[PDB]
Amino acid sequence: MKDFKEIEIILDIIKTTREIIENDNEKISYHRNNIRKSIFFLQEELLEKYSETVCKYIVFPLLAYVDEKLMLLREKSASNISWSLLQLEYYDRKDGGEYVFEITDNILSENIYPQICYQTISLILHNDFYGKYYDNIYNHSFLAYKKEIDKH
Ligand SMILES: [Br-]
Ligand SMILES: [Br-]
Repeated sequence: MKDFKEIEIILDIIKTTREIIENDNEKISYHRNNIRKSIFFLQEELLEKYSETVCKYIVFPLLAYVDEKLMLLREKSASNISWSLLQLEYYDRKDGGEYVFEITDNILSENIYPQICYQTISLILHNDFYGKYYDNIYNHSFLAYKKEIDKH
């Protein structure tokens, strides 16, 4: 039952996202608000156990996943979608499509990390996080990251 409560929160965010995705700017704003409440509890709970770096490794990719799906909806949507980046509000950077795979390199290189690090990456990747690979999901490194992460 390792970090079960954290996992549920990450699932919930994935849900609040995949739902925003299947709507006007007052709905979006309410769900974003929920997401931010869920992030607050996720951080508070992880930081009782884990260093700041480990907490970031688990929460940044989830934010980058949410940002990516929202930016894509905002690209493909009939209505005007407004979305300030979560990854930027929380972690002061906006290069998530690259930095997630930098995180993934790190957790894959050293066998020091809690299992939730790998599960969080596995989840966003099973939910079609592409990041820097958006233009071509046939990329061999992209497929290797998936294979290697699930092997954990
Ligand atoms: Br949520
Ligand atoms: Br590339």
